[PDB]
Amino acid sequence: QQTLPVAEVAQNLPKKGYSPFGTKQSSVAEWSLARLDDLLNWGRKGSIWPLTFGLACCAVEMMHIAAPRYDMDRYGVVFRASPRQADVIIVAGTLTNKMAPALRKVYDQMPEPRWVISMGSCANGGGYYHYSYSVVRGCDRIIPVDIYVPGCPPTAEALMYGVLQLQKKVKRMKTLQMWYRK
Amino acid sequence: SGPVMYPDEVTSLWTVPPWNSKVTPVEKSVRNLTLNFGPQHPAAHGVLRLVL
Ligand code: SF4
Repeated sequence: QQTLPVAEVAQNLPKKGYSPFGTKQSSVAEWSLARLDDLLNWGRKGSIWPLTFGLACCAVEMMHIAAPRYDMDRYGVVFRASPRQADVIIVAGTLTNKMAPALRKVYDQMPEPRWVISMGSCANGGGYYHYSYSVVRGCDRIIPVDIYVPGCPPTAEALMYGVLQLQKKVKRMKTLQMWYRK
Repeated sequence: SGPVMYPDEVTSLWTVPPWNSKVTPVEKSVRNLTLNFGPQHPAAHGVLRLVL
């Protein structure tokens, strides 16, 4: 555990910059691949397209980032009906026994790269229906999850916190530098 | 009374045409297209499977 720095210490530190991979990497090819990766992650963290999925009550909150108080289209985020035209599936609601192959098929038909936001307590770990017969204990055991939005109804502030943390995860996602070091 | 005057080997297996010239078409079974408004469909509200 570390805390946020004091303003004198914060004035001592320099600016972080946009690039999470640093300014220089002591090679021309490494710098070129890092800047290409920065451009690619800027194009990917800008306008992730979530999927019209909406299993349950947490979905009603999902329209409160559609609703003009929070405005998910300001961030590039915009809903698409088909899973082929989507980067993100927001698994939000109760995942039951009949929806296990449905969610697995919709996730598998969605093309790479794939990031899944788990919104709500039922999608995280079953929640208030954890000890029931029909509810799958979270959506981790069927599909991978990158972001766990924790509130049962999350505030749309807390859902866009998960969306912005997904954007920061895509911003730190590195593939071309990995290709150079593989 | 045959289909023809002189039945050959191929021809004699035929039947007589009906004396009424009108032959009504039969009613055959039809299998329609099975499309489901599944759960991903936005008109199906997320968790409805209409097997239309
Ligand atoms: S996590 Fe809470 S708000 Fe979301 S579907 Fe479950 S009960 Fe409803």
